[PDB]
Amino acid sequence: VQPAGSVPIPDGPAQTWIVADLDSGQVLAGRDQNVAHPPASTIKVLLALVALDELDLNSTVVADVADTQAECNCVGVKPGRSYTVRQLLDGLLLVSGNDAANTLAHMLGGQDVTVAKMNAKAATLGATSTHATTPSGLDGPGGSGASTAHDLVVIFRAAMANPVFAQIIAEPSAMFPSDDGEQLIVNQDELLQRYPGAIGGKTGYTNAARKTFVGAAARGGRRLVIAMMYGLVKEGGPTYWDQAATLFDWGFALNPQASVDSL
Repeated sequence: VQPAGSVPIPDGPAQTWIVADLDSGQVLAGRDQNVAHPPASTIKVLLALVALDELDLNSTVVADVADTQAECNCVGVKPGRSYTVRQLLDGLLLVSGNDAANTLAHMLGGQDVTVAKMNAKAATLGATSTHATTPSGLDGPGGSGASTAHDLVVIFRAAMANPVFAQIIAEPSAMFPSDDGEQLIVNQDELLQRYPGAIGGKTGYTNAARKTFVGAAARGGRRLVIAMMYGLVKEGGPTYWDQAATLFDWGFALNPQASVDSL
């Protein structure tokens, strides 16, 4: 659970969580880090990994009508318009665009083959408790899907190893093509502004998943990665931003030579 002799970790709304070293892969602490829950939009990180593995950032696609129809939220993809893989990754990661997700899946061969590719990729990473049902993290034909706090940081750790991902996820904003003729899209990960040394994160929410989060931070040459699942913020209670900051602060204060397990 945590190293013998370390100080208490303050509780927060997230029901499962884990704190790991992003570079060493060592686990510092966890609560039910292997219990499965729906991932919501944290799974968009797994989608981004498949896109980065298979698609050139300069490659383009002309969106279909089906690409542009999706449940909240959307970046604003429009039918008949052209988009680069980089632009779709911006929409996917900065504002959690489900149309961007749809459109990337189009490029990877459709919804079904994209989900299959995502599940194959998770297996190769050792994320063996993860089952995506949609590219977006929305509910789909197979239901809400599944992952675990452990599997989420494994997936995020692999994404952070790609410097393209590390850059996009930490981007404050980007310019996205619109029908007049560019719109500023702003990174929704508030940890970037709330917690110094934060280097990126992905939030998620559905009714089935409740709130989810996976992200990383750096302090003095040390880098940590955390994931948090299945939480609801109560009025006057700690937020996901509070708990993320507390987990990072606990982890950086921990003896740098201490760990409880390996990813």
